[PDB]
Amino acid sequence: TQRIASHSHVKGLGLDESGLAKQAASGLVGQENAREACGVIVELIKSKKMAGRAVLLAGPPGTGKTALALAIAQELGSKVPFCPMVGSEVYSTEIKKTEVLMENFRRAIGLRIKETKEVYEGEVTELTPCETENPMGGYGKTISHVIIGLKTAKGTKQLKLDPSIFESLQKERVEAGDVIYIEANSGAVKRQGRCDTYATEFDLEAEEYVPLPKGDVHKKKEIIQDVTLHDLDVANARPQGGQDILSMMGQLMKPKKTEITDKLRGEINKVVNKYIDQGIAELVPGVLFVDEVHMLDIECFTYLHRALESSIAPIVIFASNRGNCVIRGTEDITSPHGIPLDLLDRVMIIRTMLYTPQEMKQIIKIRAQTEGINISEEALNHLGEIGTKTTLRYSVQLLTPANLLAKINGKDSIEKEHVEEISELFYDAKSSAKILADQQDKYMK
Amino acid sequence: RHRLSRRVLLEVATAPDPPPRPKPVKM
Amino acid sequence: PGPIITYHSVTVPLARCSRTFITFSDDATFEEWFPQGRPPKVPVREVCPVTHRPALYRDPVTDIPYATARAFKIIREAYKKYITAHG
Amino acid sequence: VTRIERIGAHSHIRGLGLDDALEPRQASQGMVGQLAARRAAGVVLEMIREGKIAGRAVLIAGQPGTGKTAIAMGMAQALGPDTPFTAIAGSEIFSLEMSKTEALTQAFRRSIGVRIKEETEIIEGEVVEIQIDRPATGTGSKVGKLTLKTTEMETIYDLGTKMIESLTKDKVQAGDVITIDKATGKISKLGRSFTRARDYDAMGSQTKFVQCPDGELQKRKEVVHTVSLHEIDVINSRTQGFLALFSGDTGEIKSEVREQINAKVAEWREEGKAEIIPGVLFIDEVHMLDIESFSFLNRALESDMAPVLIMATNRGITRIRGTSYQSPHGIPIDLLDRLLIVSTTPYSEKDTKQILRIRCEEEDVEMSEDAYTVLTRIGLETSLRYAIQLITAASLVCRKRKGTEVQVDDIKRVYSLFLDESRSTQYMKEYQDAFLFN
Amino acid sequence: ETEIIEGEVVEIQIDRSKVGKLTLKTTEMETIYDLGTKMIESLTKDKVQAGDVITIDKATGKISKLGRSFTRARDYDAMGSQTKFVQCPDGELQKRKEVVHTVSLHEIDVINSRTQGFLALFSGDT
Ligand SMILES: Nc1ncnc2c1ncn2[C@@H]1O[C@H](COP(=O)(O)OP(=O)(O)O)[C@@H](O)[C@H]1O
Ligand SMILES: Nc1ncnc2c1ncn2[C@@H]1O[C@H](COP(=O)(O)OP(=O)(O)O)[C@@H](O)[C@H]1O
Ligand SMILES: [Mg+2]
Repeated sequence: TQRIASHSHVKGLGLDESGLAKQAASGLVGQENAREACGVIVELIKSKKMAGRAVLLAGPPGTGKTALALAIAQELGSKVPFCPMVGSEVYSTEIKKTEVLMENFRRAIGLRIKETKEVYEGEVTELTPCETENPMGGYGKTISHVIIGLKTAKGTKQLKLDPSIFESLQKERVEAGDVIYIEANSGAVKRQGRCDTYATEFDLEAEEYVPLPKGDVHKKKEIIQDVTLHDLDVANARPQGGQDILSMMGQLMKPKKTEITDKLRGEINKVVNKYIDQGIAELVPGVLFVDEVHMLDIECFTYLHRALESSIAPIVIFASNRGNCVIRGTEDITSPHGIPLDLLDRVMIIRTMLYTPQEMKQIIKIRAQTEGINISEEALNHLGEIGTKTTLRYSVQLLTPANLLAKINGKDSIEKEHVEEISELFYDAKSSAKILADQQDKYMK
Repeated sequence: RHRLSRRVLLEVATAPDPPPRPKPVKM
Repeated sequence: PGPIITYHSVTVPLARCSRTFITFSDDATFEEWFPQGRPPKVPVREVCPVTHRPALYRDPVTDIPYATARAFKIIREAYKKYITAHG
Repeated sequence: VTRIERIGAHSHIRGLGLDDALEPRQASQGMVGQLAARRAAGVVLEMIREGKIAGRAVLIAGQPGTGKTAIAMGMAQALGPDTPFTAIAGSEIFSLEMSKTEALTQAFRRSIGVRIKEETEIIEGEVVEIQIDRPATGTGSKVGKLTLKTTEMETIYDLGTKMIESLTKDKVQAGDVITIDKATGKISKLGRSFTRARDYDAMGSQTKFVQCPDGELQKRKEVVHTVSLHEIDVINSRTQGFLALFSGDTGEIKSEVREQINAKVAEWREEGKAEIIPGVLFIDEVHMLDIESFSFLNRALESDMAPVLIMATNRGITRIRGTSYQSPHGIPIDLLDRLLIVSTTPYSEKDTKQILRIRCEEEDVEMSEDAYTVLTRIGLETSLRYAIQLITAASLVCRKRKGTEVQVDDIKRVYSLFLDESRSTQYMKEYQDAFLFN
Repeated sequence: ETEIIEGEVVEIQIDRSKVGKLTLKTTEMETIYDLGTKMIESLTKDKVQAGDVITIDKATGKISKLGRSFTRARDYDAMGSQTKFVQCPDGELQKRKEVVHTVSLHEIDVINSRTQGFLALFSGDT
């Protein structure tokens, strides 16, 4: 968080309340049409009524595609799931590519569970059965309640409980002076140790003595837990916590991703629907961002048709900087973005354009502000001129070396000389390619 | 800090048995 | 017959409510399951007689709590003097 | 609140929309047009419902966006949940855990259901009073008594030790409506007829009650157990197979196990114990199968346990995967001889407009007639899916400007914002050098 | 930073696995402790006896054996692979342990990947 990454300045899409894109806002400069389209996509995600919709961000490299996706993620917030992914990740040594894609799809669909946990805390002061003056059957003693006195920091309360709790109390070996908690939703007694006020400095027990509970005896709170469908799938496919031989084998054996079946996923879907109907949970459909989609092969592209045609799928955002490239897994088949036309027919294409020198200068200034770097006007103009040739990434990557060089020279700002020296020290792609071409005999291969 | 030395080992081996531990007294 | 614990759940008017009862055949079982133990007593925070700091240790030979190595040495010297005097 | 299932591509398709004579209506149950293909799908559906001919293969072939998957989903919705319907993509059979033939076999056997129907004695009533007497100390024989009540009956039951243990584990109290199966002794609580005593604490908020069951106490009810052939194979392959039913990780099941299961299921069918419910396997984009998978399909369709196989492909004369041979639909001619091909014709203007209207009705989007005309023109010029996406895009744009009906201006706005394949390719040609490769 | 008790075991008395007493000593100190059920079980599991130099973590109660003290009667002719003789600790019975180490994110991932994931930090079967 404290370290500054490549998209650390993107705080969202700089959109007016009417959806029109401001020239410079929220860390984004230019790309007004793409930003407006991404705002429409954000509204689509927030509507939560569409499944399987796909958006392809198409444009030359270094045009804000990843920045736009991260701005969308910022607009949605942390509540909405956002699963970034590169196309190379489908190639796994454990599971098939379609399984990786399906798992990321289920990772993008989140579920928020709200529950109220009501507990009774306290140190047991009293443990008294409530006998009945008329014993049932004539002989012996019959009890109708068990009075348990619970003491906390700021109160003391007595609880008339069901007689059946006497067995739980004996099983937990609960005596006076012990700290216990009873859960209303289950009616069970759990002994969380003995009070620390009865411990002496000469005792050696570690987990036996506990502090007297703070707050009120009756504690109730609303628990909000955010989970994804993939979390439930994984927890059910390779369960952890059993005491049978299969759980022991799972613990012993090396963990391995498996091809989760449609049966388990259908069961998870049924459970999620049941929770939603009960009011416990609320579905939070999020976004799956697949950067470098062109790295997917023909099998992944073919599977994506069925994946997007599903009624449970999230909204998928693709990104590709390729031109009329050859689809991977095929022999000499060319498609406009490296993506077969069948999948391009299922996506909405958002075009990102190149940046004018003024927009490049603005982006450089924003990056300098983010990195805590003071740059003079002449140095900024020179660096923007450097960015007119070479690329924008080279210019934004010369900021920190130049700042270090200035600090070594003893100056608190980057001057033009520092940028010139850094440009001399570090080469861009085009200059290096020129050097390689001029000396192709001396290099290898 | 608490590695044994040959000198300490020889001294302990050669020295007689330690006196018996006194019985606890409630004082 | 024999010593038994009878678990009873009834339907009684409040139009009906459920109540549970537990019946012990003999008073010995009732006392065993419900000893009615009195609340425990807070131990006395012992203090080192030498340095008056709160006690943290307990010399087994003298049963005198202490909180310092110097206090331990003084206590053991006093015990040696007591042995020499009384015999 | 939004359920796990939302508006998808084929959410408007509720069935094939045919009449008794399998004559397709122009617009019914979401389907518009494709009259011949829908009639063929209805004939295939009748063949599936009859369930007498094993290993029939149908290929739905046509241009992209002609309704092949729409027809498959309509068939699936018309079949109903009683008949198995396994829909997979061609890419899904390439697995690091099992062979391609094993994956295809598992897909086939997930599409056949085995149903076992048996009658059991069932006790359903309201618990009035339960008494359980147990020894105070040491191992002993628990003795108990249970009283059950219906609207017309009330019986007092003497309980055995194992039923006592079952009742203790289930924590059955008075007022709980419980179900007891006499054979297995399983007890299932299905509600409370009334509340517990109010004077008790730490009990929680009492839920709603359940009315007491009527009729006799000990009834006889029909219990139906339905599993697929794949589930039987998995649970019989190894001791840990039941977990493999959820984790996958089945490996390759021995052919001996499958032969034994086939023999046993045939014996059950002959003995009237079980009935076989053949279903459908739908392989979308079957052109991704290689030559070995097709060769396996050739002979795997010749079994009497094979289901109806439905394939969809949008390929012309194309190279078969794994070979250098050009074949129609990307499928070898030997497999093409074993299957009937259903062609889908392209949609007209009125069919496109009706499909757009159905989509708008599904998405709860109100659109003007001029907007419908413009959207239909765009769909004819670009594609049907682009217009379908622009439906929702224009709905959102209209809602942003505090409107109620999607106008031509909103459609133009989303047409400018979002590009089709043609305009994107044009703009990429305009800046070809800026893009990386070619 | 962790508080520990460090000393040589003098006597272990257990009454009957219910309650017992443990006597620990240094070169400058000696005290007796009252044991509970879990402490007694942990001491019996590790087979702690007289003459053993052990440390006990106050927070968690885990007992690790550093060595055993040397007496005239412990002149073994053959020794086990883990036994080693150490000097009785000096100073005070209660001590603070400060441990500073550098680990990588990958090491923490491998540690928390499975139940005994630290073994994969040696084998590489991550
Ligand atoms: N319009 C913009 N406004 C602000 N920063 C931008 C803009 N476009 C790109 N950037 C920044 O410049 C860098 C270029 O990367 P990016 O354009 O996201 O790569 P790609 O084009 O592959 O998505 C990123 O770190 C991004 O944060
Ligand atoms: N005849 C039709 N009736 C209703 N909807 C249709 C029809 N044909 C296509 N669609 C819809 O158009 C979209 C794309 O059609 P699809 O069936 O995916 O084309 P393909 O046959 O190439 O798979 C789907 O969402 C589908 O619901
Ligand atoms: Mg299709």
